[PDB]
Amino acid sequence: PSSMFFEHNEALVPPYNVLVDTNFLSRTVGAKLPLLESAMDCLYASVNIIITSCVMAELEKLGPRYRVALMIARDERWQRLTCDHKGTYADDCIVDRVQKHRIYIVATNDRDLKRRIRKIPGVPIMSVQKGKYAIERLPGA
Amino acid sequence: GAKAGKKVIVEPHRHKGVFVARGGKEDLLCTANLVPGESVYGEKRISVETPTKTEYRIWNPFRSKLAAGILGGLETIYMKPGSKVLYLGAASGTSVSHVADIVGPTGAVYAVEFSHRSGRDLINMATRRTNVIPIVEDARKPMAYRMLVPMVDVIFADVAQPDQARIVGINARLFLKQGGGLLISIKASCIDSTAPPEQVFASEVQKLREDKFFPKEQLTLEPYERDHAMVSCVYLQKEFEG
Amino acid sequence: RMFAKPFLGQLGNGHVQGVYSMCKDKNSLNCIASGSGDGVVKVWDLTTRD
Amino acid sequence: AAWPKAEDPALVQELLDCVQQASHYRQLKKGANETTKSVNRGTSELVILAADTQPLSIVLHIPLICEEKNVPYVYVPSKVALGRACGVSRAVIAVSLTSNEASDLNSKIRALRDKVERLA
Amino acid sequence: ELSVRVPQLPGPPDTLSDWYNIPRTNLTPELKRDLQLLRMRDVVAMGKQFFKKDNRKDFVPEYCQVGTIIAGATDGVSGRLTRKERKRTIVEEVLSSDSVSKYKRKYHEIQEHKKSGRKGYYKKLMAARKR
Amino acid sequence: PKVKGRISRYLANKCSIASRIDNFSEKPTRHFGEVLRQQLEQRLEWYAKG
Amino acid sequence: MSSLRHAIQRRAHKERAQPLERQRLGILEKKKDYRLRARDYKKKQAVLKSLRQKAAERNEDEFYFGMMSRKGPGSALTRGKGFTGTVDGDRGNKALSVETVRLLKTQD
Amino acid sequence: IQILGAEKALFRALKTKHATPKYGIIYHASLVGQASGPNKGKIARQLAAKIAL
Amino acid sequence: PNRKKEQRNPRVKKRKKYEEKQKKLRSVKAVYKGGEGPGGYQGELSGIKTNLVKSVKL
Amino acid sequence: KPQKKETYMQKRAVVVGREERKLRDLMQKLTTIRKEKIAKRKAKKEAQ
Ligand SMILES: [Zn+2]
Repeated sequence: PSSMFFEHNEALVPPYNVLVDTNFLSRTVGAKLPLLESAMDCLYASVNIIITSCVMAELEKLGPRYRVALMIARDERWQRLTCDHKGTYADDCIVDRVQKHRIYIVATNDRDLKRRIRKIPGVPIMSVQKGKYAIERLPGA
Repeated sequence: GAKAGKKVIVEPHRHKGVFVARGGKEDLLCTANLVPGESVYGEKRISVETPTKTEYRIWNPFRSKLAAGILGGLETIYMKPGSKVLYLGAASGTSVSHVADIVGPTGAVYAVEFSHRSGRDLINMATRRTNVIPIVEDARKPMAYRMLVPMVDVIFADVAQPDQARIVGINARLFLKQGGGLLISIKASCIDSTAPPEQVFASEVQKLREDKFFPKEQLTLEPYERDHAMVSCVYLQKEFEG
Repeated sequence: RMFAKPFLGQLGNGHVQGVYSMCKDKNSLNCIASGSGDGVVKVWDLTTRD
Repeated sequence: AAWPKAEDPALVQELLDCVQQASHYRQLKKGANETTKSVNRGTSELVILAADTQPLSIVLHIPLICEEKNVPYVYVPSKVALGRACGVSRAVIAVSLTSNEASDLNSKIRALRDKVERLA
Repeated sequence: ELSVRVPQLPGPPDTLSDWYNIPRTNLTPELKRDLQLLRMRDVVAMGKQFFKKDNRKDFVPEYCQVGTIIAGATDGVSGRLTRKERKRTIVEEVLSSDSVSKYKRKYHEIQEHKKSGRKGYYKKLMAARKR
Repeated sequence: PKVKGRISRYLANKCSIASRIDNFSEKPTRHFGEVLRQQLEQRLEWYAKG
Repeated sequence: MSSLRHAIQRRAHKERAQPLERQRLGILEKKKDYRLRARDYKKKQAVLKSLRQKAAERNEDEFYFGMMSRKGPGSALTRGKGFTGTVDGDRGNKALSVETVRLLKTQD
Repeated sequence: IQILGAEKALFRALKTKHATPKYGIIYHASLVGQASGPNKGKIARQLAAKIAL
Repeated sequence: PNRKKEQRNPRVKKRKKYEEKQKKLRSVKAVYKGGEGPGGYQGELSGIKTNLVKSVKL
Repeated sequence: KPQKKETYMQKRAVVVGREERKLRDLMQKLTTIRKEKIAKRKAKKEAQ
């Protein structure tokens, strides 16, 4: 892709587009951390934070015990990429979108998705670490 | 380089209607000329002595974004010979002459331009070629040429306006068949002069999916034009034709 | 019983909290409004549900 | 005939300051023929034409290739001020200031062409 | 107004209708040499310009037509071959070009390397043993 | 020599000027070409000064 | 390891040559040349052993149809002096009818 | 007189041992125009001989 | 053990390594490298392959 | 077996002129250099 110098993604500039995974969202509202504010404190930069219909569908498929996380997810000031695919499998949706464009920072916490996107080059991973967020492979932070 | 007088041979390219002319020390791209013997903008043309009236015109990729995309390796271009093509941003009709030659005598090419002097050049080109019809009107207001343009199968877009996605949105909402192919040429420096190019292309593709297409391909035609991208999508379907 | 597929769509991104009231325009055909629980009301047109 | 005429309030002066900056940075081309050749080669990032030239057909032919190749072109109404801004000690009527891969002049160009695309 | 008809009832297509009727290849041996040259043009420009390695099983296409560049109206003093260089075949142009001595030199180097020790060397050793 | 190349480049410049004037006028005039031909004759006298 | 030796440890050992009083007999065969010879001779012996197995396990009553459309190896007795065990292969030339020879001779 | 006009093809075919052309301008003569194929060739020979006479 | 002058001057090493890693970049993707030359269009100077698509499939 | 008597086709074969012998020699040289080049390229790629 354009703006890619040997697994250094020159395309990501503040404002950072950060994709959310269901696991990262549930665990951050559990660890009582403001999502945009803590992400901005972790990256020192302006972020727009996006959530897909697949992630929203998995939070809704989970029962009413996650009503608080569903409300925080549907906080209005965040963009929503609607998806054009069938299975509503959020891991494959995120990996397909990232392989297509490769600008976002994936924010996830489960080791399977973490390895699956460490395989592809040039995508930073944000993960919760019980005090704050921690960004993995971003060269500028 | 490809000096005038060198002998080349002409093979058909994978797309229906474009030929690749290979020979000697340079291989180039060409389309079948509709009116023989008369160049449009001073381009080199190839003559073939069939065992006269048949000649090809050399397509300058640095000057035409469509030729740049086809050398960049588009999967398809949707414009078979005989398929109506609405061309938005038909400034002076160079690439429009090439597209009219690709479409051929049985189809049509609807060249929509806006500037009047480029319009004069386009009028000359359309007097020469009988399958292109010219329309001098602002592409943002398709209610002007809704009386002229019928249901085309391909929409080319070569406008660099900040309202590019909305322009192609209304023009496709009014003049594009079910499952209608389109190509758009996106210039990052004009879409968002502050932003990086990959993010600009992602934003424009998302705006098109809001405007009801479905993107099937996107390439960065890098060795011919800096910070460009050609995005191929289909209108309101997943396959192209039906 | 094979072709019973009744679910069509979801009107945009929905609300933050729950949908507790809604009403249609008995004069029109594609005008609907829904008032949520946090105190936001939204007016949707049914032709474009984005 | 010069419908993208730049207005008085300080847009003309931002244009002239940017032209002088580009002349110092050597990222600038002066003269009608050199503007024509730079636009044909496609290096032109922006182009400014005088509006008070002896007959306007010259800086009328430049917008033809300018519109054919889609570059932002403006008219400034003072060729002597254009020459004094380019630093020529002679009157220019056509200036094409080009693009490099790295400067801050490129950022000034981006802001300026955003303004003139709003003008058009 | 209405005449008797004439009954004219007594594989691969001749003309590609979808590409404006390009004729089938009349495989003259000059055309075969030209197609060998076009598959071989990584060697013709010796080292100075490389090409994308397009190598199929058959190097003849199914549809071709030999042509000539006519003219560029913008370039006509150096972008135009003289009359004494307008050759009929591409391989005639290549032989009339330069570096044919370079081809011959490289060919002699490869010939020496391949006749390195094959049989003349062994005949030499056998004579030096028998003497 | 060099005078032929000099006057040829000069004549090409004046020719392009005449072309753009006579094309981009609506109904063109003659005195601009008369002034240009006068400049050509004065350059002819200038090269005669040699 | 590999960083636990000096460059003088890494220094290559030179290969001696044939003595000059014996250079006429050819090159001095060292280990690499010997391996070349062993591979070549073992390969040829392998193929010859497989052919011997085949000639031993030949059924004497086989019948293909190349036996109807070829000219078998025969024996030394039948083939005469020019007898190699191989079957003669078709050079492609053939017998030409009189009409075609008339046409070719008219052109000549 | 049969192969007047077809000299290029004639001499190329003779120097390459190809088959010589059958006729020349006698083709665009009228009387051979009624035939087709081999009868056209035979009329070409006979018309050449009678034209010489 | 013996080293190079490129290793003896730490700026030159990061000049020679960068220029070499810039050269590898042109061998995988493509760089713009100026538009059409001043001579005009002399054909797509290195080959045109028909059966190759290079678009990012969305 | 290599034939020894000259066939009638070999006798009636035409002699070939200077331009065609030049082109044949050129094709021989170009084909040989192509073969050695493609062999070296395949060997290096096998090593990688
Ligand atoms: Zn999805």
